Amino acid sequence: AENLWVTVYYGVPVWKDAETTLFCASDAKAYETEKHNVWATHACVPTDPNPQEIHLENVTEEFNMWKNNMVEQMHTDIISLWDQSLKPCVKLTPLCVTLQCTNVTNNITDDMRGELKNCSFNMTTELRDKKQKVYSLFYRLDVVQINSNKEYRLINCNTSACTQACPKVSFEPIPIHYCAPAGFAILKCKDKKFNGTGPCPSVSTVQCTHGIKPVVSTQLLLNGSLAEEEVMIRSENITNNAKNILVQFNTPVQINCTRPNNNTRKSIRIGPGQAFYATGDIIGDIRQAHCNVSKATWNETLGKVVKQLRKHFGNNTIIRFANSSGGDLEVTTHSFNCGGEFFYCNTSGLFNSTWISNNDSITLPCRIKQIINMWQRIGQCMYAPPIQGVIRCVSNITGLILTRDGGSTNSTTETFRPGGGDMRDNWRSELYKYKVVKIEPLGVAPTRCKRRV
Amino acid sequence: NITDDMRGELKNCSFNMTTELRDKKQKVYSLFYRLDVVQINSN
Amino acid sequence: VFLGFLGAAGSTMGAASMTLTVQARNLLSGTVWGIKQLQARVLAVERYLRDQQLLGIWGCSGKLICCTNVPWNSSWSNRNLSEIWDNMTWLQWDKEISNYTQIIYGLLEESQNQQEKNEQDLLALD
Amino acid sequence: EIVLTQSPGILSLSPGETATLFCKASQGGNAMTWYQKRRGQVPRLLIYDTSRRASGVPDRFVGSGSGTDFFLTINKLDREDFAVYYCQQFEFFGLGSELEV
Amino acid sequence: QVQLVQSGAVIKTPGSSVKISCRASGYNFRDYSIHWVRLIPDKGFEWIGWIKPLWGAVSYARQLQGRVSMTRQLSQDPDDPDWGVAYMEFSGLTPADTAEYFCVRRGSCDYCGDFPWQYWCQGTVVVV
Ligand SMILES: CC(=O)N[C@@H]1[C@@H](O)[C@H](O[C@@H]2O[C@H](CO)[C@@H](O[C@@H]3O[C@H](CO[C@H]4O[C@H](CO[C@H]5O[C@H](CO)[C@@H](O)[C@H](O)[C@@H]5O[C@H]5O[C@H](CO)[C@@H](O)[C@H](O)[C@@H]5O)[C@@H](O)[C@H](O)[C@@H]4O)[C@@H](O)[C@H](O[C@H]4O[C@H](CO)[C@@H](O)[C@H](O)[C@@H]4O)[C@@H]3O)[C@H](O)[C@H]2NC(C)=O)[C@@H](CO)O[C@H]1O
Ligand SMILES: CC(=O)N[C@@H]1[C@@H](O)[C@H](O[C@@H]2O[C@H](CO)[C@@H](O[C@@H]3O[C@H](CO[C@H]4O[C@H](CO[C@H]5O[C@H](CO)[C@@H](O)[C@H](O)[C@@H]5O[C@H]5O[C@H](CO)[C@@H](O)[C@H](O)[C@@H]5O)[C@@H](O)[C@H](O)[C@@H]4O)[C@@H](O)[C@H](O[C@H]4O[C@H](CO)[C@@H](O)[C@H](O)[C@@H]4O)[C@@H]3O)[C@H](O)[C@H]2NC(C)=O)[C@@H](CO)O[C@H]1O
Repeated sequence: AENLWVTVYYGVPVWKDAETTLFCASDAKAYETEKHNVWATHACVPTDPNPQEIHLENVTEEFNMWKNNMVEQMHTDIISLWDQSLKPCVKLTPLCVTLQCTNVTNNITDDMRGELKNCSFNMTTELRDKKQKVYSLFYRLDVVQINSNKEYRLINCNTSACTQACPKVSFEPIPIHYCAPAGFAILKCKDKKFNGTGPCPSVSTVQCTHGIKPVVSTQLLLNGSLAEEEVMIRSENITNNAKNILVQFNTPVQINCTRPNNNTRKSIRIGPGQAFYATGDIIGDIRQAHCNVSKATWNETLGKVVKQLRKHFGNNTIIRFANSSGGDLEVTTHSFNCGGEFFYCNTSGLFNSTWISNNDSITLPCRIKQIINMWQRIGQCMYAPPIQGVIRCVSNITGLILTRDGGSTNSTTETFRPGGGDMRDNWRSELYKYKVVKIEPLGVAPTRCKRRV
Repeated sequence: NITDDMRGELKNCSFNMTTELRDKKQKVYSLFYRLDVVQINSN
Repeated sequence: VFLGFLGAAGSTMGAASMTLTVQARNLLSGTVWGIKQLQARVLAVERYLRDQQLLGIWGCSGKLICCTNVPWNSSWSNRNLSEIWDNMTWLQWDKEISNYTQIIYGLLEESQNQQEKNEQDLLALD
Repeated sequence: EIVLTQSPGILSLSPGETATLFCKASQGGNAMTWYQKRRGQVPRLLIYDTSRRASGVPDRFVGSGSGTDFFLTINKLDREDFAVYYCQQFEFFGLGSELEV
Repeated sequence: QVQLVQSGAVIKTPGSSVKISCRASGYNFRDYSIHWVRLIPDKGFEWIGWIKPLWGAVSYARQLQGRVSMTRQLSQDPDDPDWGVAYMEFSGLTPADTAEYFCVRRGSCDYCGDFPWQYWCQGTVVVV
């Protein structure tokens, strides 16, 4: 009996940390969306009607969301997926032309600059033989003064080429699930006070993640899943100012946004098959794009982050909020899509506070672009067609990407500013619950047993 | 300044090239090897 | 009782050696996205077959629990029976024996073919 | 803020010997970085994450430490090792220790 | 091989601003922050700030805020599109700003943080 023998085990519950290609899952209503619009919903496998996540009792697991792959994988999947969509969509090669632009029909005070330039230009025809002078409307940001005529050009003309998104497509973020292969598990930190790094007591295996819709947005991140108890403020290295802070809200703060102008679209035959969607007459008043949030709730929720922040910087500390320091329009402003057009909302009004140790709304203005250069584009750009009519969207704010000032001097007055830049932060914000592991079922161990002769 | 026997293998070529804008053009020059060009046909 | 796939993670190696057919079960069945699906579909059978490969080059195609003829080198663990089967978990246990698992496998490989080369001689004489 | 205090100010040793340099941080728990600056030359990263050697740094440089106490050890001193050495954590720096012959 | 090349030494009068350039090449310029740091005689190193080239987001040392501005320009050469230049402008100079200014970049290994600077420009001496 004293002599022990190894006996092999198949089906042993043990895993090694891994990386692997996952795959997407979506629901039937995403295909019911039809209209040939949603990206990759079609090639994407379906979800489960009765999903199950088995809780694993008595086990702890060392998570780290700042050294994860499935957010790098996702970030990549999103960039690829998007870029494959633009291949069929028409090229605006000849739209790069010397425009002759003026201001839009308006009677505004001199201080208020003109942001809608009415531009006429020699465009191409269905026939190589001919040409056509035709006019369109452009935002001031989509053009640059070229040089007593007032002539302009599309801003991309010196940086990159341009390709018009098919209107028969949609930008709506629909929920994606990242399902593992066989013999691969995803482990889910069910602890409701986890900062994203270290041992998690409450853990569960699961095939696919939750419905993670790809909202690509700077400053405040929207429509995301929110915390269960406290407003959790997560970072890789909090002490170091170079690293950003991911704030995850507890309560949703609803923010309504809109383009008040009843814009119109005309279609211009580049020919043949090619067809540019110009911006036609503005029906009605010429107003300003903007977003509203409750000053009451913003007060309330900015009070929550401060209560949490003092747990890291001292009880007797001043924590005020300031606007962006300076940089690209991509990062100096709350960027998002709304109805199919891209927004650039001044966040100075939100981040303008001060906090001591112890009924209207916030109108915040916006800009709008059509030729966009997202994901740090370099050789290619994309013209987002005019969306006919009036546009308005309603969304919750789920989080923030804040940034602290490194001047320091041990001052109890370290202030914060909204940030963005790298878009992995957004998927980092939703994927903090998850980790991918490689299943290894072949156990070997001694029990008093010999195999027969 | 080479001897007549030695043929010129570096041709300085000027040409109307295209611009970033469809509207315009640009005469610009480049250098080409004799093998990368052919006489087309007192220019 | 039925816990679920991996449910006996933090269970003792004795209790976890009950639910083996559950981890063994959910292990096979369950154009951008299209390629992801394909190199995940092969990865799962490659990874699966590599285990059946081992069980087969040993005698343990049964399988689950399979005894053998290579005796336990105390150097590998040296712990007593109770304190691994009624105490430790496989997550834990794996990291101890991890240093020699491939050396242990080699002992198994020779031992099986040795069995076959022998058993032919038995059926040969009888 | 973090205050890094290096010692000694000057260390006098011979080629072939081992130098030990110290850096005490006012706050514990962070990893340490070290740089070498030879007279009149661009600073050179030696150690990061407390003990990892940077690109092209020979193994006679050895970083270690824990809590608030950190060390740079230079084994079998070479003529080129005589220089000023600085420690860093995030944006904060020690004032340097000079290794002299 | 990563290379950071700065503009030359300059003499500045008090009240002046100095603009220092740092041409970065041998890697994808958008993928890494550039920091600026100054080595001051008898006072040691002082971190000035960082810039992230994608959006040009910046962070300035609290004690220098109001006196420093960092910007960048990305290559416009179609067959050599991945290098760029980082600029730092430092204003309201006094003799106390007499220092050697460096642009620096982190290492690109897995355990390399943001502040261990593996790559250094040759430095720019500014005498006020
Ligand atoms: C502001 C912002 O930024 N947030 C937006 C947000 O606006 C929006 O979500 C909305 O928010 C608003 C405000 O928070 C909501 O408005 C409030 O809604 C309720 C409306 O009450 C509801 O039901 C009422 C009927 O009352 C009774 O009757 C039922 C049917 O007969 C019956 O089942 C019930 O028992 C019930 O109780 C009794 O009453 C009946 C008679 O009605 C009686 O016979 C029974 O026996 C019972 O005694 C009805 O009144 C109402 O239409 C609604 O269905 C209101 O109480 C609030 O009104 C008060 O405040 C108004 C301004 O705030 C003020 O004008 C009024 O005078 C009132 O004092 C208020 O409207 C809203 O529902 C919700 N809107 C939407 C679209 O869902 C979302 C949307 O995008 O985004 C946020 O970001
Ligand atoms: C500034 C900023 O960035 N912060 C915003 C923030 O503004 C905002 O939250 C708001 O903050 C402001 C300022 O901090 C709040 O304003 C203050 O509110 C109180 C208002 O007092 C309240 O009740 C008053 C009535 O007084 C009495 O009467 C009751 C009813 O009759 C009774 O129950 C009570 O007993 C009470 O006591 C006695 O008085 C009555 C008569 O009123 C008497 O008969 C009784 O017997 C008692 O003796 C009423 O006055 C008032 O409307 C309110 O309901 C005020 O005192 C403050 O006013 C003073 O300061 C003003 C400027 O600061 C100055 O103009 C005045 O002259 C006063 O000196 C002040 O307004 C505010 O309530 C709150 N606002 C909101 C919307 O909630 C939030 C919102 O987003 O965000 C922050 O970021």
